[PDB]
Amino acid sequence: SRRITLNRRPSGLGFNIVGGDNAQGIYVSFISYGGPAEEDGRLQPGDKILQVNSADLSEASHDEAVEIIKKAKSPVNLAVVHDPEGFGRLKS
Amino acid sequence: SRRITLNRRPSGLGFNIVGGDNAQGIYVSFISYGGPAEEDGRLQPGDKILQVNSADLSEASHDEAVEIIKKAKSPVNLAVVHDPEGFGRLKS
Amino acid sequence: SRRITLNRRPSGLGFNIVGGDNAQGIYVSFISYGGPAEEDGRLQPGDKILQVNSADLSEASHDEAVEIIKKAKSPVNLAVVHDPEGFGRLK
Amino acid sequence: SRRITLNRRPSGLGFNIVGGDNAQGIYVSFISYGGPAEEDGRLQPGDKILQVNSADLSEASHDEAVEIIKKAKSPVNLAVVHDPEGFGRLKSN
Repeated sequence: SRRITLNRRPSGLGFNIVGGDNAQGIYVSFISYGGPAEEDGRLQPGDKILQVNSADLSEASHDEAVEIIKKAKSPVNLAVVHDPEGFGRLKS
Repeated sequence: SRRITLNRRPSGLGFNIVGGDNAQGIYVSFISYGGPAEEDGRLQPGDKILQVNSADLSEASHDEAVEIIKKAKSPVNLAVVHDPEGFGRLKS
Repeated sequence: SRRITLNRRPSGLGFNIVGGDNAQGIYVSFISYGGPAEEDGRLQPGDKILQVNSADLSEASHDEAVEIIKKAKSPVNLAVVHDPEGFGRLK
Repeated sequence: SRRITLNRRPSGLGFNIVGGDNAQGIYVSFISYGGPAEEDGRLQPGDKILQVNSADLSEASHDEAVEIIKKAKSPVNLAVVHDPEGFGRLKSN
């Protein structure tokens, strides 16, 4: 498990996520070049997001997590854990 | 509204975009000399991208649109509309 | 060598430095709790600052580096390298 | 200008500060109940700290002042002056 603190810009946090139904996991799907996630250097596409400002995303659906991440507060604290197999299974 | 068809080259499509949060608009921010967008002659930096191969970018965030545009296939068809205002607003 | 990106807040970057004469090295001397450096988690008090937004601090005096870091631009990119022995010799 | 002497306890001096860039001012932002600052009764949240054991904080940045106050010596002498307007501006930024 890793802690990554990103500050939101008007262009967002600099990454897209993908998830499934509840408890399937929320994964970073894409990292925009030049965004906060990329300029920070730590977030990766295999990373499963466990928490967003303490808000637990373990049991979360994709749309729930999207809304949470979008509404998160300026200094967004992410607890993530790299899970490539889970990311690759959630694909299709 | 205008239709512009560009073919991706290994160096990309020849333009960079900027956007905000969802529904703020996706704008062409820069047109590389010698790229497909510049050699095509139609795309301009004030242009708001409405669609990318039918994929609607109205409600899209910056990072979402970047991933969409980056993944578009073959003859990428852009529906754009010149919006110098709002482009100047997004710069704040 | 490690890369650390911090965004300036009205309270600064969240750390103080100490240096010597030119070429003695610029070291992070203190990390304010709750600031960008602490909330980022990477910067440490032994870290020798090699670059600030590409600006080389190798040959810099203390006061020069203070002005540079203070004037650095919003997304401040730091190239640092942990040097405890050099930090401890600078006293 | 007012003088306030606080003795450090293991739990600190009993207050948190906030400041800005250099010369923006150092303000007491919070006073823990049951701490030295509260039990002393004089420190207030609008108070701009002018000196900490003579060390001048006028030209100090937030992080500089935090480090100074944290290392100050057991019988910490504070020269403060209540400045609510300046405190209220430093919040608005």
